[PDB]
Amino acid sequence: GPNICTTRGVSSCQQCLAVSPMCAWCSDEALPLGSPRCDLKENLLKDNCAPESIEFPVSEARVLEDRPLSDKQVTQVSPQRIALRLRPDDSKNFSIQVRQVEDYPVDIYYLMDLSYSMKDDLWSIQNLGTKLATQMRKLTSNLRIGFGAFVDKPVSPYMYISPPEALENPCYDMKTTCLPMFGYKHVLTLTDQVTRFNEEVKKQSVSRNRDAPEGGFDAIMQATVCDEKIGWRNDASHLLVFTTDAKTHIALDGRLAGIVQPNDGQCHVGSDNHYSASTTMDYPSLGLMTEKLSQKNINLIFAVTENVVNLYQNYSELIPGTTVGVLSMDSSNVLQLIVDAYGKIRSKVELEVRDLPEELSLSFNATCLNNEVIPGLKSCMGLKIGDTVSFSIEAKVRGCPQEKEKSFTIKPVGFKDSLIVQVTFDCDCACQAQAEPNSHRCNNGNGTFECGVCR
Amino acid sequence: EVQLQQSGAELVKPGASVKLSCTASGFNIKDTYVHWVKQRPEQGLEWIGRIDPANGYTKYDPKFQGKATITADTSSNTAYLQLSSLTSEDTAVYYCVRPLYDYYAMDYWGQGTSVTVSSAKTTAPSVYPLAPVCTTGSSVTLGCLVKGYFPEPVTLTWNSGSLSSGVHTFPAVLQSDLYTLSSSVTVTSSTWPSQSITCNVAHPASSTKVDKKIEPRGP
Amino acid sequence: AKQRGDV
Amino acid sequence: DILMTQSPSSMSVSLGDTVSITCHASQGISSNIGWLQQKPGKSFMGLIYYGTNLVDGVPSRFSGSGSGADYSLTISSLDSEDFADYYCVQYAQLPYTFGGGTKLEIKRADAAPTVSIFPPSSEQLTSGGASVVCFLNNFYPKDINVKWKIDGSERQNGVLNSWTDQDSKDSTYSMSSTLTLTKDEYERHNSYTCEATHKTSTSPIVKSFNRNEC
Amino acid sequence: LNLDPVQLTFYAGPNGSQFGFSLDFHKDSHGRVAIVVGAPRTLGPSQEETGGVFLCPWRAEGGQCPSLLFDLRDETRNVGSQTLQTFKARQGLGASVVSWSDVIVACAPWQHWNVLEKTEEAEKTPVGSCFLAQPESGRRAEYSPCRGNTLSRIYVENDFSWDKRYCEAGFSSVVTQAGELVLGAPGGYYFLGLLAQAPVADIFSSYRPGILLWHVSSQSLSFDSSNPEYFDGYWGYSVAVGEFDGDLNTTEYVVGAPTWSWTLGAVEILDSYYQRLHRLRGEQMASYFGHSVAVTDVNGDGRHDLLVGAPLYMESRADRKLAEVGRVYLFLQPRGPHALGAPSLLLTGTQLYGRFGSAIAPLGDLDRDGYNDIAVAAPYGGPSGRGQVLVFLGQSEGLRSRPSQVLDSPFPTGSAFGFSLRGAVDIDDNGYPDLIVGAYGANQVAVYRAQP
Ligand SMILES: *[C@@H]1O[C@H](CO)[C@@H](O[C@@H]2O[C@H](CO)[C@@H](O[C@@H]3O[C@H](CO[C@H]4O[C@H](CO[C@H]5O[C@H](CO)[C@@H](O)[C@H](O)[C@@H]5O)[C@@H](O)[C@H](O[C@H]5O[C@H](CO)[C@@H](O)[C@H](O)[C@@H]5O)[C@@H]4O)[C@@H](O)[C@H](O[C@H]4O[C@H](CO)[C@@H](O)[C@H](O)[C@@H]4O)[C@@H]3O)[C@H](O)[C@H]2NC(C)=O)[C@H](O)[C@H]1NC(C)=O
Ligand SMILES: *[C@@H]1O[C@H](CO)[C@@H](O[C@@H]2O[C@H](CO)[C@@H](O[C@@H]3O[C@H](CO[C@H]4O[C@H](CO)[C@@H](O)[C@H](O)[C@@H]4O)[C@@H](O)[C@H](O[C@H]4O[C@H](CO)[C@@H](O)[C@H](O)[C@@H]4O)[C@@H]3O)[C@H](O)[C@H]2NC(C)=O)[C@H](O)[C@H]1NC(C)=O
Ligand SMILES: *[C@@H]1O[C@H](CO)[C@@H](O)[C@H](O)[C@H]1NC(C)=O
Ligand SMILES: *[C@@H]1O[C@H](CO)[C@@H](O)[C@H](O)[C@H]1NC(C)=O
Ligand SMILES: *[C@@H]1O[C@H](CO)[C@@H](O)[C@H](O)[C@H]1NC(C)=O
Ligand SMILES: [Ca+2]
Ligand SMILES: [Ca+2]
Ligand SMILES: [Ca+2]
Ligand SMILES: [Ca+2]
Ligand SMILES: [Ca+2]
Ligand SMILES: [Ca+2]
Ligand SMILES: [Mg+2]
Repeated sequence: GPNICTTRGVSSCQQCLAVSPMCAWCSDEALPLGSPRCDLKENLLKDNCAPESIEFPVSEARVLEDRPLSDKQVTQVSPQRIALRLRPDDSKNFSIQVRQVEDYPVDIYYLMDLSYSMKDDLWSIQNLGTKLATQMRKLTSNLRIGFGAFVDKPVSPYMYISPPEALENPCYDMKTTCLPMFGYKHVLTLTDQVTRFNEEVKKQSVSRNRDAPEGGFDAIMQATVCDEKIGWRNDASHLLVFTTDAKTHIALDGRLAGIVQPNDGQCHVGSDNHYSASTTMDYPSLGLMTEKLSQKNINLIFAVTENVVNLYQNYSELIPGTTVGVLSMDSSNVLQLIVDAYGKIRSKVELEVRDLPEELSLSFNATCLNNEVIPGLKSCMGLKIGDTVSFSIEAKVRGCPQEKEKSFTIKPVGFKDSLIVQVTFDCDCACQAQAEPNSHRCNNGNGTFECGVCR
Repeated sequence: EVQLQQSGAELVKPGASVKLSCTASGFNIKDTYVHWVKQRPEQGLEWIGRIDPANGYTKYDPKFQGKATITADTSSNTAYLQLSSLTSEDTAVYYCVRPLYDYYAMDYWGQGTSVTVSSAKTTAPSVYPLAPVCTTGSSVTLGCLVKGYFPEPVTLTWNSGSLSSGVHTFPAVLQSDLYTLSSSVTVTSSTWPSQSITCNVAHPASSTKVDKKIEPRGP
Repeated sequence: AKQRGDV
Repeated sequence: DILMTQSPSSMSVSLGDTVSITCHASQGISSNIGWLQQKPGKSFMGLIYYGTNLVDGVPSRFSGSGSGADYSLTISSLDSEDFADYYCVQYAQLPYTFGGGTKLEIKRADAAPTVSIFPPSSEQLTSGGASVVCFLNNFYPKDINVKWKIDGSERQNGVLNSWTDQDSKDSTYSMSSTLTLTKDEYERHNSYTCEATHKTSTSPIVKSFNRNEC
Repeated sequence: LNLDPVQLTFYAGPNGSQFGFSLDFHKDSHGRVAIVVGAPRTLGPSQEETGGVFLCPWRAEGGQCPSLLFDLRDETRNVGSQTLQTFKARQGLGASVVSWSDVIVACAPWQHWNVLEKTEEAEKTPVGSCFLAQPESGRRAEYSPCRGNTLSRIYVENDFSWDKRYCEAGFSSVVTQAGELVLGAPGGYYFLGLLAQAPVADIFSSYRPGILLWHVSSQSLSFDSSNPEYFDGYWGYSVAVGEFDGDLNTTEYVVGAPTWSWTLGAVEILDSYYQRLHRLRGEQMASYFGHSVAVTDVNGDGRHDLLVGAPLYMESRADRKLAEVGRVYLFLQPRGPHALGAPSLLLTGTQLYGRFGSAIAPLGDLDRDGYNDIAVAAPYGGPSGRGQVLVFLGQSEGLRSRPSQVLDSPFPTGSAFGFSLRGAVDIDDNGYPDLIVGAYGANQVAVYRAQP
């Protein structure tokens, strides 16, 4: 029978709005005394209340900033700023779109075999290095690239130890010069300074040792486990590109240098950027390399010359997830591996809210790649660069706050972009503005006359 | 038993070449360095050079560089010394040598190979009896002179070998490309001329045998 | 093939 | 090259003696020295290598010693088989070089030679040559000098000498000397003489003949 | 089954010495059994690491051992216009030790050697060297078959053929019953590897101090090859002897080449002329198949069987995953002139990174049931990773898959308990063969006695 608007005091227009969103107030003075002023709008119109005198706020959402989503500043959320106007206890919905525009973060660390066999391959590894740097920068602006070099454990019989001149110049007996032998040397931390990386890579030259198999597995292990030195980012794809033209030393080989201590899988680089345990600790086993690679989320790529591809392919099957490409004068083969790896990268859009007032509460409907509205959801998964998702958010205010103008932010996790929602609370009627301070009609110590009523 | 077996005596012409061999017996030639040494009566022992038959690497005394060539052949377990441009200074005995244990030592020697460099043609000796002059004591000494033969050796005996005590047969000496030798025999005076004493000289190279009865000199 | 070192 | 000076060049010793042969290198050869033995008419046998080590089979009476540039071989209690030649060889440097050698000789009492002179045989004189032979036999010690005189004048050219090794039985030495001249010159002189000079006398032993006189 | 794990005897060397890296039983002329222990990082008398050897007399309480003396002075010889040099610093004397008759052979695989000649040289390189002692007489000899006097240039001019400069002679070693010393030299011929054989008698009779380069006429070395399968194969990393050709007059050699054929690994059975009689190939790359080899008849038929260790073998596990545990392969010798076949049994380690098969020791007949037995070492095995030694008894079928007994390391982490092992000898004269276990990391040796 009776409704909530009429049957709840309603001494004023304000109290009328406070009762419920469906309530409307009649200001028409020509309305009869019997009729209620606080009622449903339909009941008022039906009881001859003047259409202009009917007070009935309607909650609204207004886009303020609606810069379009980018293609190829960078805008990944649209719209960027909305104005919500709510009446007591009411709600209002609005739409938000999120696009993955920005390129994905990728770390490439590059291990250069600088043993003497690589004299004829030096150009090839310099080319591959600079091509990795340059071309991957075109694929992703969030590349960080760095490199290190290795020869072998600088100890007899791997190292030439006579005559004394041979230590500073391993090429002494050939009447030429090369660099002193070293185990593993970290040269350049993962950086986005591509031009510099290329310069340093072009400055590298070979050293020399005695035996064909080299100590690159020491370098792989240290490049994997030395977090701060190499500079792998937490939320980034990690690629470790390993170059060589020869077979490689493996765990238990070290006994030929009198080295029997098993590899501990710990970092031993530090200040001078050399692997300090090179001459005291054995080469790592495949099982231990596997464990650390997996544990540090690093993908190993063997970029090796054709004469040893089959060897490294075979090691690759024993270190799952590892891939092999061919080091040559042409960089295409190895580059395809990285591009393919980049092609497998997926991302998510997970909305989080910041500074949501006590009074307000939100609910979300996610519309993801499958184009199906999953209600109550605020995250989509499996996005690639270019994909867009959409959410519908509904904000509901509890009663009417005294604060009257608040704001919060809806932000996808890991995105700079955001939506600022400016909330205004509309609890007053328009006729209050016209108050008429002087009572006139009350005249019993009441004061003022608004919307056709006394106190 | 380690034993180095050298090739036989050589008689060769000046300006020619000769190649001496040394065969391993009871071991393999490649086991050690093999050296070649020269010996002469007056000048003594001179080292010529060595070879490592495992790889053929050689070393020479500069004095013999470009005259001596040492080689080896592991198939026949033999080491060789070749001397080119033969001269009278190359007349010598030549030995191959190897160490026992010490890589660098000179412990085991072959029996030697004699090389004689000469232009001389084969020439039979003249054999002359030497009877005493004219008082007579308790012993008498007779002799035999063998002149102008080539090459060595000759075999000289008295009474077909029956008289051997009290004999001195002197080493042959080279004078102007031919050899000369002499022998003395001493007996008691009652033995000679009462009993017949004869010089017996054999020179295989010229296929000659000569007997010379020592006769007392007369008026 | 012949050479087995770092060459 | 390293010069190896060996000393003495000979020694006259007896059975049962202990003897030393020394070798002086022209520089230090840090025991890189061998000692060798060559018996009369035989080849070589190695005795010592690297200063002091006996070659397998060599008797214990042989021993090596020394250092730097100066070395010795000692033979303790000489056996009859030890009368032989001995040589050092160095192998510090190439070329390997040898000592001059030491001859171990048998000691015995001095003995004068028995000198016999022989005129040319008739057979030789028919050929047109003339040889006068003189044997100086069974003397000791080995050093000796022969002088030929024709009619009192000393004759030097055309003399050929040969010496035997130490005799096996009496340990003496012997020498043969032949003066060959032309039959033409031979028949122009009367007196032919061979004079032996030896330590057993201060005056020489003279043997002579006058041509055609019997 | 019956090694007593409670009543252990501990022998100890000096801190940092690696006492226990290698060991063997040694029996003197009177028949008394001692234990030779190798300690390759023992300080020499001038505070430089040279290695050393200790001869331990049998005592229940164990304790310290006397040091078996060897010359640790470097040598130089100027001879033949060359300068020969030995370098004994860091040579690792005692990296292997083996006893035969009244002789102890202790090797220094990293002893270095050089030859200078004017401005040229051979190169200072680890030729290795073995030291031979006859304790009851004091006689000493050496054997160093890889030393040469060839200059660096000549190797270059001959494409590095017959290059024995990096042999590490005595890396492994074994002696035949007749008294032939066989040495493994895995760096031989530019890291192919080689074997060097010579009678102990002849080593003694041909050696004199100060010579440095000398001939052992009766010696016999294996050959160089141009077959790339052999390159960097470390042929001679391990060595053993046995009877595999039915002719009791001939002795056969067993050689480990753990990186043979691009790290596939191999073990070879050879005649004494080094003709290959059989090759056993590795199952998995980098597994180090051939790290250890052992010869013993385990199934009672009088035919020697072969055991090979691959201590870095990775076992397949669920979800395409691999676990480094080690493996041992048993090859039973069949009757007649037939080849060794596929393995009769595979024993696989169960602890991650345990290096099961790092050492394999014939124990003889531990329980006197008629069948010979073995011990296998997992030097980082057990739940804690302190190390483990597992005993397997022989039977008609070969070996059992389940060990009869597990010996847990009594030493702390890092001891490498089990890295060396020897059995088949009755040290206390109770009529049952006993086991000695080295823990070089803890500088000690544990003796386990077999009980009824
Ligand atoms: C997230 O997405 C969801 C889904 O799209 C969306 O949900 C809607 O939310 C709004 C308000 O938030 C709902 O509005 C209410 O609707 C009430 C009546 O709903 C009934 O009628 C619907 C229409 O029925 C016809 O058509 C359909 C399809 O054409 C057909 O199936 C029917 O047979 C019939 O022909 C019907 O869809 C709806 O069904 C839903 O609800 C039932 C019951 O829970 C459920 O069983 C179904 O499975 C289905 O989910 C239902 O049958 C209406 O009474 C109500 O009005 C009262 O309340 C408001 C205040 O809230 C007062 O103003 C008013 O005076 C009344 O007191 C209100 O209008 C709408 O129905 C939802 N739709 C669905 C499908 O669930 C959210 O909005 C999205 N969120 C965001 C943030 O975007
Ligand atoms: C990387 O890993 C691969 C795969 O494991 C290795 O390639 C294999 O090498 C093995 C040797 O280890 C080869 O084995 C040989 O197989 C032959 C038969 O195979 C036929 O069919 C395959 C089908 O894939 C063909 O590709 C192939 O051409 C053959 O026609 C046998 O005939 C061989 O037997 C001989 O040797 C064995 C011992 O090895 C003896 O027992 C036999 O009596 C006989 O003498 C042999 O079994 C095999 O061919 C290779 N497989 C493949 C797929 O290529 C690589 O060597 C390895 N590379 C590196 C660098 O480590
Ligand atoms: C939001 O709610 C309004 C009611 O004013 C309705 O018109 C609109 O269709 C709704 N949109 C979504 C996405 O829920
Ligand atoms: C070995 O070193 C440890 C400390 O690392 C020390 O406590 C111990 O006394 C040493 N042992 C001996 C026998 O010196
Ligand atoms: C073994 O054979 C060799 C020939 O190679 C022979 O000399 C030896 O006597 C044989 N041994 C036996 C016990 O017959
Ligand atoms: Ca190359
Ligand atoms: Ca190397
Ligand atoms: Ca046999
Ligand atoms: Ca058997
Ligand atoms: Ca048993
Ligand atoms: Ca016992
Ligand atoms: Mg290289």
